[PDB]
Amino acid sequence: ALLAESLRLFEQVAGSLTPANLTTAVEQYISLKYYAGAIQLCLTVAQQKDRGNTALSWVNDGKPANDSRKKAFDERKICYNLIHQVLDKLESDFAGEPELVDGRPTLAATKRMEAYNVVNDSSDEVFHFDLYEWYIEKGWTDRILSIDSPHVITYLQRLAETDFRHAELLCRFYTTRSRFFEAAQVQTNLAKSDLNISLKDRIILLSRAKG
Amino acid sequence: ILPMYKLSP
Amino acid sequence: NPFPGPQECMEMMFREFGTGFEQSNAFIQLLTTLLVPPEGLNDSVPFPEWLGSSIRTLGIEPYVDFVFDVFANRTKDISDPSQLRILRLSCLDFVMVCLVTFNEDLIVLGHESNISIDDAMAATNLATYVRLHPFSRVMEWLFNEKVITSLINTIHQDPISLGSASPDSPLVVSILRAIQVMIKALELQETYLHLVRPEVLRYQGEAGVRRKPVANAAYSAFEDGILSHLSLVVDLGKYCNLGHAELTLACLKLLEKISTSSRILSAWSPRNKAIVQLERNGEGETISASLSASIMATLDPALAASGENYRVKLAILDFLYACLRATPDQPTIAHQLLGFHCELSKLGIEPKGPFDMQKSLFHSLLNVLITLTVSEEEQGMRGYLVTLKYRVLRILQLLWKSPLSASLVMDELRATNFLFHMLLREVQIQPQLPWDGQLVTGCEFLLSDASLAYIDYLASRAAIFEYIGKELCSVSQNRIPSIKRQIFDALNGQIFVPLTIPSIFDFFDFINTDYKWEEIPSPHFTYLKDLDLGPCIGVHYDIRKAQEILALKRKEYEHSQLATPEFLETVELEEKVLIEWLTVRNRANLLLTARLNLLQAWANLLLVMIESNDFKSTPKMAFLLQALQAILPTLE
Amino acid sequence: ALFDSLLARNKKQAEGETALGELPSLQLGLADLRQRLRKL
Amino acid sequence: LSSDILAIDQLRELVKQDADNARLSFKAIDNLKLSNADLISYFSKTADEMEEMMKKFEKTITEIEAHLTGVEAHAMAMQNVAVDERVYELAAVLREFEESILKVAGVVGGVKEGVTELQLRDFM
Amino acid sequence: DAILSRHDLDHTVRAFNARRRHAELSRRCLHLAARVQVLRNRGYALSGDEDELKQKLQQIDKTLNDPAQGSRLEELWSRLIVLRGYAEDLKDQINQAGITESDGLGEEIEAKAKKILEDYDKQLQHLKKQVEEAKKDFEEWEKQ
Amino acid sequence: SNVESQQEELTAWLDRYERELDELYAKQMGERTYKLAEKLTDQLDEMGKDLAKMIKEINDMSNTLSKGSKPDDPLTQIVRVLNGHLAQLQWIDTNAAALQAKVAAAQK
Repeated sequence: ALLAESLRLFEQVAGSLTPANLTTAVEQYISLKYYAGAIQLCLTVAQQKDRGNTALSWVNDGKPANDSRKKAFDERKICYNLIHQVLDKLESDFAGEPELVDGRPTLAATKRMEAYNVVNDSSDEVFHFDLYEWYIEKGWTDRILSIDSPHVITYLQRLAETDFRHAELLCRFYTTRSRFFEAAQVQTNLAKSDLNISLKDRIILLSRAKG
Repeated sequence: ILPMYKLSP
Repeated sequence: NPFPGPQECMEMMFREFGTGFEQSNAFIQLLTTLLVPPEGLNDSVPFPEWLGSSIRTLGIEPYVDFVFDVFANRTKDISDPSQLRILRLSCLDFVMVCLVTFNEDLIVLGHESNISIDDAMAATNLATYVRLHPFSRVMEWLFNEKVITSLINTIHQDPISLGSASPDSPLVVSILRAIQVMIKALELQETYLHLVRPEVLRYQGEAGVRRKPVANAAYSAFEDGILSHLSLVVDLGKYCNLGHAELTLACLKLLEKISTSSRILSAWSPRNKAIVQLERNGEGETISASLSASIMATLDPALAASGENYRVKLAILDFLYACLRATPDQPTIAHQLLGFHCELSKLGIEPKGPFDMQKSLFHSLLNVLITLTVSEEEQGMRGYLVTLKYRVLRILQLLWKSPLSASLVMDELRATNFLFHMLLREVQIQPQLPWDGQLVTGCEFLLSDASLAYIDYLASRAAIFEYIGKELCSVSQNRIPSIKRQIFDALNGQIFVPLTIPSIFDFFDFINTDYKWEEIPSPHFTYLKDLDLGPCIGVHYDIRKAQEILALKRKEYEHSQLATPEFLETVELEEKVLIEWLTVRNRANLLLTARLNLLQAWANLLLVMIESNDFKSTPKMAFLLQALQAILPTLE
Repeated sequence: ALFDSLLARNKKQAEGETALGELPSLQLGLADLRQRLRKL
Repeated sequence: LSSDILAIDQLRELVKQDADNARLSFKAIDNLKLSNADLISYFSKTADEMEEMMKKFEKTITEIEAHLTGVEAHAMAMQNVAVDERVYELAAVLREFEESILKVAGVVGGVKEGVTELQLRDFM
Repeated sequence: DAILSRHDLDHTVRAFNARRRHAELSRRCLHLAARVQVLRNRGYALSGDEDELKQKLQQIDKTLNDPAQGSRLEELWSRLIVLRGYAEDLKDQINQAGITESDGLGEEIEAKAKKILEDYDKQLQHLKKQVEEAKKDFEEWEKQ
Repeated sequence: SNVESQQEELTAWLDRYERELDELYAKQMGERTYKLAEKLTDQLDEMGKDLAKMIKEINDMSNTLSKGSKPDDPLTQIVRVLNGHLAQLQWIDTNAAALQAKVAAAQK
């Protein structure tokens, strides 16, 4: 009742919380294992700093440098970096612990699912992109694949166009889901590309595409 | 009625 | 300060220079000459941007305003007709020099990408250009009733004067200039009403400008002010019997544009007014007779593309095509000109009329078509003959598909053995016969203009096959073997009047994969390879969509400052190769769709022939085996 | 006198006037008209 | 006469709105001698009406362009060339109008039946 | 004949005349309806919905008062006069085929075409009225 | 005659109002925007008129060019009437299509 009412109070002044306070809030939420909630505050503070969604119109146009919309992305990221901060202590506290006693899930495993539902269901896709970019930097490959959101497909598709090693995942994404044609469709269209890819790799691509 | 339309080469 | 405020002294001097005709014409000519830029007849409007900035004046507008006021009001104080004609010609030349100096594509691209993509720096330049250029004021004046009234009064003259006048007479030149101004106005009215009026209104609302309106709000378009004149079309049609090539082409283009509009035909046919206006004293009959006498005039083999007669013929054909394609269900002036009795939602033929005696425009077209030979020796398979016959066949197809003018046309065609003449005029195609002295296997063939003639010939063959199939189906459903025997004989390769002709299987020579129209040699393209044709693309790849992209890429590379001077020629030659690549792809797509249509028409004809055939099968077994042998490689 | 009235009506039609909207419509005929009909 | 009916019908509703608009103006003055918020709709209405009349002007203009561009071609052929052939055109037109009418008729019938469907579904 | 004489002359003129008189009186009506909104409403307190009115007015006025839009007509007129002169010249040149034209046109198929036209007109009128009814009968259902 | 006398009462009264108008002026003696609105509304009428003139002239040139030795002939007649029919048929088609579209709304 205290943490749920604190969350109500924070979301009201979301369009006006200072990064120093928002941090102190998330720091305390983690001490009280209130993972999923703290993530929801940072996501809410993001939207209320930029209601018109300029960080979308900024990234959608693709890296307009020297711009006033840098504020939107930078302020939104202060919250996003805190979401990343929560998700780290989430695994740390429940490190290597199993998601069940026989029959019953742990409450540790519950706070895990509660946390990753806030993340995967959000409608802020600029947050999803910054989240997928950060998952790679941590080597959490199999995490990106499991996500069923359609914001991951746009990220991987837009990155496959100029990065061979990202088009690799999009092909892995489709093949774990058994959309085999869609993978060969990319592997072939990638071997025919204008990208800097060795011939012996293009032999692998076409050999996987043929399969 | 057909002075020139005839097929008379 | 001619030695009293300036706003008053200027108008006093203008009015003083308005009395008479000599000084007025001289001032008009001086202004017209001054409006010409020093580089000759695009930016840097030919006048200083600070013209009249000191005094509270709108710049160069007063001049055009006074010229229009004069031309509209003081045209009645000129007794000498020659002086009035000269003044009207000078005013029309001034208007044309003012209009031709307006940028259309520039303003379009500006309003499209300048503020939305480009920065806001150049926006001020385009704004100043649109605000200072007198095109807006001319367009505003064009919506006045005085101007159109003076124009239609100048164009409405007795025929005896034009007949006895000389080709260099000022009246003909003035009429030509007026028609050209009307054409330019009809072309630029949309661009004006779109990208001039709102900007000028916003500027007048923001800043302080004192201007007097001279336009009529009721006239939402230029057609509203001219739809009230019925004698205009009559005069334009009567002026076709003068022989002047330029004037005839201008009148034909004007009539075509009028027939292409929508408000004019909605006001005329909401009974009708044009059909009764052209049937007052037999104007349609004389117009049709003049058109027939004109199209029958031969052409100059040497001046193929320069023969004024061929140009007039093509203009008339385009006019008829545009008039028949627009609103085919409801009759139009084309049906009356062809020799039909245009009735409300019904047509008919009158006894002893021009169309009943087989002497009309349609019969003249049939004659000039059946008496046309394309097979030549010095060059062989000419191009302009192919274009003429293609236009004629398109007009015939438009007339046939229309159910309101289908039965009578088919009857008149089958009553003269048109299919027989067409078959006799057919010619076989082979990879040896060159097109205009150029061979087909040559790589330049796809880049040359022979592709247009080839597509036209394919479409002509397809239309002929479709007509033959339709006539065969009609004769079969009519259960009359009187004509079936002749049809089969023509298909068997014999004619009983015996004259022999190539069978249908002989014309099956257009399916050839040796040319490899699908395969295309792809150059290396070490650079610009990533530039795709996404925004280019009805398969029609626009060249500007890729031109802008490659220009932006070249600019970025130059800004990178890495061997920009040396590698520029590489990008230039890559662009010169990409443009021809796009043109070749477009031509290949056109040829492929033409071949597809021709094959579909041939298959439909063959199906209609096989199905409706009561003749024995053992004699036709030879043709069956021949068709099987011919299709075997096609399927393989 | 029917067709005559059809002409007369279609004649008065394409001739003005000041009716706040209905301006005279240009007449086509034959060539352009067939295509204009097919484009229906 | 039947064509003359629609003429008066237009003239009827025209004088009637001009009767009211000229009446709404006097009641304002008769009120003064011894509605300002009402005429606003009227002016804005005239504006809204004219706003499309301008579009009509644009349309007709564009048509005129598109038409004269054809006139040019017609003359351009007529100069280049320099009875029985055109008689076929008339027939080709009429036989095509038959078809076009027969085409439209289907649309009309479809609509009418489509309306009676709802009419039926109403009291059914 | 009496009915036609009445209509074709006595009534047409009064119809047209009455229509023009309406237009004129509409202008006068708006002029008065305009001055009413001037003299009485000259209390300087004129605002509120006025902004929207002058906004629309400014928009349409700006759209009209454009160089290009105004220029297009002027260009068109001359562009027409060109074809006028050209056509008149080419016409005077081919002003010989008169007998071919008059006799070529005068025929018999014309009579039949007229008939077919009348039939078309009848069919068209019927269709038009049918659609009209289909509309009028639907706007009823639109309420229920 | 009713429509013709309605343009007599509603004219004499329009003239009658001018007295109360001059009276209002007399009262006030002891705007430009509307005057701009009227001219703005009025200016396009001239454009309609001029456009009509243009269209008429175009018709004249086309008709005279196509045929000019018998303007009283039955060809231009068929042309005109047939154009009328085309226009009317177009109207029918379009409006019918509109009504057809209107039915899809009831198909909820």
